[PDB]
Amino acid sequence: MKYMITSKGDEKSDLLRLNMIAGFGEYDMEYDDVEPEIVISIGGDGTFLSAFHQYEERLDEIAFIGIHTGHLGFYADWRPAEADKLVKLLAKYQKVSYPLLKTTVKYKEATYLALNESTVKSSGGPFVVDVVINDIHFERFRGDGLCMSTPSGTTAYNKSLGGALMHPSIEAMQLTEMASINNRVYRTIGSPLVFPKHHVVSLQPVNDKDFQISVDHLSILHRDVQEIRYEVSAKKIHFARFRSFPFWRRVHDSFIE
Amino acid sequence: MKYMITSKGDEKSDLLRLNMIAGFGEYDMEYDDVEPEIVISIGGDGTFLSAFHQYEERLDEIAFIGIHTGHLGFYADWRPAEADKLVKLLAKYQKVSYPLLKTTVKYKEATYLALNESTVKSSGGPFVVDVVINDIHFERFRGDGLCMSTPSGTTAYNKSLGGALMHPSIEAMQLTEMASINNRVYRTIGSPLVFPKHHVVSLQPVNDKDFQISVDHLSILHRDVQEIRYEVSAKKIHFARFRSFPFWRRVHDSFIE
Amino acid sequence: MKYMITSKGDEKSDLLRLNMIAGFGEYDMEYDDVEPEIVISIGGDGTFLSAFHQYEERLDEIAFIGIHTGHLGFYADWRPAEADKLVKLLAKYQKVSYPLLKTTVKYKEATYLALNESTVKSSGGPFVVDVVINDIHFERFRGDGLCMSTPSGTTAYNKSLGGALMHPSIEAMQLTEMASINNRVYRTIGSPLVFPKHHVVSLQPVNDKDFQISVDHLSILHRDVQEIRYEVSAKKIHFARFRSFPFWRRVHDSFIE
Amino acid sequence: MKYMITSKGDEKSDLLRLNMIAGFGEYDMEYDDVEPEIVISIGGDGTFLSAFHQYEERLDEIAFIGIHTGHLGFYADWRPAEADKLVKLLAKYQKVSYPLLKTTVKYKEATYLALNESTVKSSGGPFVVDVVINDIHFERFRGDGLCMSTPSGTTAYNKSLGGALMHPSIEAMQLTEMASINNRVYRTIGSPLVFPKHHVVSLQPVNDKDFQISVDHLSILHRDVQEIRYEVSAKKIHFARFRSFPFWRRVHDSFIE
Ligand SMILES: [N-]=[N+]=NC[C@H]1O[C@@H](n2c(Br)nc3c(N)ncnc32)[C@H](O)[C@@H]1O
Ligand SMILES: [N-]=[N+]=NC[C@H]1O[C@@H](n2c(Br)nc3c(N)ncnc32)[C@H](O)[C@@H]1O
Ligand SMILES: [N-]=[N+]=NC[C@H]1O[C@@H](n2c(Br)nc3c(N)ncnc32)[C@H](O)[C@@H]1O
Ligand SMILES: [N-]=[N+]=NC[C@H]1O[C@@H](n2c(Br)nc3c(N)ncnc32)[C@H](O)[C@@H]1O
Ligand SMILES: [N-]=[N+]=NC[C@H]1O[C@@H](n2c(Br)nc3c(N)ncnc32)[C@H](O)[C@@H]1O
Ligand SMILES: [N-]=[N+]=NC[C@H]1O[C@@H](n2c(Br)nc3c(N)ncnc32)[C@H](O)[C@@H]1O
Ligand SMILES: [N-]=[N+]=NC[C@H]1O[C@@H](n2c(Br)nc3c(N)ncnc32)[C@H](O)[C@@H]1O
Ligand SMILES: [N-]=[N+]=NC[C@H]1O[C@@H](n2c(Br)nc3c(N)ncnc32)[C@H](O)[C@@H]1O
Repeated sequence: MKYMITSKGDEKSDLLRLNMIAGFGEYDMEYDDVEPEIVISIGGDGTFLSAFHQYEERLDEIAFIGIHTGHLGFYADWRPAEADKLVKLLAKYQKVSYPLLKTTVKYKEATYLALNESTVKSSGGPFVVDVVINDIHFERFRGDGLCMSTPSGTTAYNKSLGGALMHPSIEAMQLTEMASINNRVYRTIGSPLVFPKHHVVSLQPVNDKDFQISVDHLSILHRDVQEIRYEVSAKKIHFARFRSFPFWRRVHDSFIE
Repeated sequence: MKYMITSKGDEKSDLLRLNMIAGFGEYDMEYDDVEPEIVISIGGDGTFLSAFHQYEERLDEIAFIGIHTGHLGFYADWRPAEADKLVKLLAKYQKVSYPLLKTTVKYKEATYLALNESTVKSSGGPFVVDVVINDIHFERFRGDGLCMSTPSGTTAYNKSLGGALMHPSIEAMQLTEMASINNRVYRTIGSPLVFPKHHVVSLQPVNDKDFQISVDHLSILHRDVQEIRYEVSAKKIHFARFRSFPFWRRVHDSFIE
Repeated sequence: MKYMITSKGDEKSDLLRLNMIAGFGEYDMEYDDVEPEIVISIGGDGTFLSAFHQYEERLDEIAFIGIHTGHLGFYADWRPAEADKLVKLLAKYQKVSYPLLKTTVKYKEATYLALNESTVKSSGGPFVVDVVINDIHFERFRGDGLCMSTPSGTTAYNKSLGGALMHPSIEAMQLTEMASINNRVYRTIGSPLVFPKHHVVSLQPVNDKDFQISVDHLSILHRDVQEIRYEVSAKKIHFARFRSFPFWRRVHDSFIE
Repeated sequence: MKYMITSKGDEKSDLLRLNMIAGFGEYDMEYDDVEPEIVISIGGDGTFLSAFHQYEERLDEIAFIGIHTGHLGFYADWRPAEADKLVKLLAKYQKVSYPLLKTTVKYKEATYLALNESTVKSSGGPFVVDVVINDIHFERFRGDGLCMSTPSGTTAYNKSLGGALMHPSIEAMQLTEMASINNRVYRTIGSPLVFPKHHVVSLQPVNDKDFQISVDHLSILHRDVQEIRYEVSAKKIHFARFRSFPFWRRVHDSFIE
């Protein structure tokens, strides 16, 4: 198979990267960072996100692998000392797929894919937007911002915002609030909201039309925005599985001890 | 079809009940509260829960309908003045089904079905239980109790405990904490947790083996409990639909205005 | 001075207790568990609470000391190996005082003192009470219960309920909610509330008049309750200080590492 | 007395402003917006904040009054139709004072006064700062930002962040977190923290030294920041009281109905 390896850039990661390339050169494996079939990220969840976004155009043709040089990640969940064992097995394994989040920004119109989440915040001013679920006006939100999370991205930002952690087999999306004002005047649901496939959540500007929008790592101020559409993507990310590392055990190791 | 009608018991509900029976007697509809095919609840979500639990043994043979005499419910979501229109249409409609929660209590062994949630609390003492997800020890919980919620039951108790609201089409279950102690000694996940079908969450007593266990309305102290097993049921509840009343619009009307 | 020592009852605590008594017998110190001037608790915060409540009638005549045999406490914050050093110094030290919470239950009328908190919960049914602050009706609460916490008791139950941690020098009280229902029908403030001295918070039964009331460790069901009054006590608990152990450092050690 | 009146700028506010000036010209009252003894704000809490910050250099020489043209405020708590009655009484009343928050930013060094709160956020990057309470390292915070609130400012931003509402007679300050990351690696207290007078909370940059700092309305990016110091101010704001409008009744009207 064709393959490639990205690295956090620190000493430990590049050296582990060169060792895997060296071991890969002992097999029928061509290194190609243009049309790989296997993408190996070495570093952290952050390095893995970048790896994903570098190859989001060939998602269904790639199987991803995450090696953590530092602390255990949710995407980078293979230990360095398992790299050699990883190489042999890749020389031939099952695939596990996770849901993705599609974000649409209209003015033209730009579409994005998120692996963790997309968020919306205000550009140096009060953030007020109308939330419309499947064309039905649901609430007028006033606060810092909102966050729409993929299932696997719920252990990240979503978690800090009070969202629930959801198993990646569930094809869904989760909206959480960031510091919502709630008085007699303004009213929001408060609770996080989990949407199934085909549900479309649309954020519409009330007065200001300039938002700071984020999709995973990349955060860009968008001007003259007319709408932000959130819905579970039809595309999925594919991981290569070599053993059992249950999502709930990954949660336990990361958060409980 | 065979049918029956339960009532909150107040004046408005019994009179609306007799009027529907009267209108039903104008059609080919036999009243049978033993083997009905249609069960109509008149009152609130509470009256509907009772109606459900009265016929939990014939769930797949029944289609439920909820009329709210008081404030709009999540199960009792038909207005009184729509009763006459409801009668005609029932004389012949589509069905919508919601996931249920199976709870197993072992000592023998007793199984239950919940429409909203099942909770576990301590019997006049400190509540400590081990949480095991799919046979993997996940955490040791110390607090007031835990709550496992169906999708449709998330707008209820689950909501107050900080859980997220999830759409009933998603076949899942949600575990939330009740006042968990978190220090250097004790550690719980904090976030609510959403499990898919086939996931089994098991609560195991640490020292005390007496818990106050609840399934919807009914709450009973169980002694010598060895285990409590939570998993999405294979059975579902079937509603009769006569028009569009989206779950998210039902949420909006109940919580936003 | 006259003194006494209580013990958790385990092996380590009684032996540390006898060693201190032995060392105390080397000085001018009479052991008297009737009218002590110094009360030394050996065990945990729990053992200290009991020690407090055993001598709540002579609070202003006693100086308390807490030795933790187990993990560091907020009241039991002296290490065992500091006991010998503690004995010498007690043979002669500054005093630090903490606010207390007075609870009044009317039917006659019973008054209590709390070192951590007092809580109110329902007796096997729905909990609904009116909250009246200084004779002004503030809200109708519907949920599991409420909790009124002393400043030093905020790191305990109050903390789990989402309350804020407040420095014991501040003479105040904190009310937090337990799973409050909030919809279009019912409305509570949600936020915890901090009251100054002389503010009186009164809980009044709406329908049911039977509550499970708790003051620290002791929890008793009260019947025919007409009112529960909360206000910062005029009495304070006095600790004996031998060195600097700042409240915020005590918080750090307990919760951060 | 010398006096002045600020206005939200809309039609209703300027006309109410001119009417009060007209009525004031019937008494011994000189209009002076340089050295007033009475400052009357007409609009909302926002218009009142501006009024405060315009005269923060003569706080102890001024008595403030807030008239709400729109919805009831916490500072603008006089109804328009009470303006005429207000004028007569001002022609001669008791004063109520609220604590303030002093913020110090070091690089030189700049000091500020806040009526609601001061917050710290990151400049287009990860926010990480060390929290030091009275020179003792308390925690390393990683998240969106932190918020330090005055007592009267707790019903504002502090409230949305989960803080508790505290009575303005209590001389204190409240720190709340904004989306703190909490895993095995990073650990924060989570709970809001209430500090008494003379406690100094200091935020120190870990890697990045550029923060977006806010004091009430004004928000400015500060570069090369070395420290941010929070402590209850020695200065207080003085209101003119003409009748009883209890803080807890002001809370009820704003949030409960
Ligand atoms: N910036 N920031 N904080 C994000 C932190 O979340 C971690 N993280 C990332 Br990226 N994705 C995550 C995920 N899906 N679940 C949990 N943690 C994640 C990662 O360790 C990073 O340090
Ligand atoms: N490293 N990295 N990647 C950035 C990731 O940090 C996560 N994140 C961000 Br941004 N802010 C966060 C916060 N305040 N707390 C936790 N995670 C956060 C989120 O998952 C984002 O995708
Ligand atoms: N006891 N209690 N409180 C439960 C309150 O929740 C409401 N309720 C019930 Br029952 N089921 C519910 C549901 N699934 N979603 C929202 N509210 C519900 C009902 O109005 C009742 O008064
Ligand atoms: N009426 N009724 N039925 C009882 C329902 O009240 C709900 N409930 C209970 Br019990 N306690 C609750 C609380 N503290 N807050 C909201 N809902 C609650 C839960 O959904 C239960 O099934
Ligand atoms: N039951 N229970 N849980 C209470 C736990 O809180 C601890 N605790 C007590 Br008692 N008082 C406390 C206090 N004021 N602050 C923090 N923890 C406390 C104690 O360790 C006990 O195990
Ligand atoms: N051990 N002991 N003493 C009992 C103390 O446990 C504390 N506590 C109780 Br009761 N329930 C608690 C909970 N769910 N979480 C934390 N602390 C609790 C509270 O401070 C009480 O005074
Ligand atoms: N931007 N923003 N939101 C702040 C909202 O808080 C309100 N507000 C202000 Br300003 N100060 C407040 C305070 N101390 N308490 C409650 N609300 C306040 C005001 O109505 C404003 O619309
Ligand atoms: N209008 N006005 N003044 C700005 C006030 O809005 C308040 N505020 C801000 Br900024 N963000 C807020 C939020 N997300 N929610 C509530 N209040 C907020 C805060 O009290 C600030 O002083």
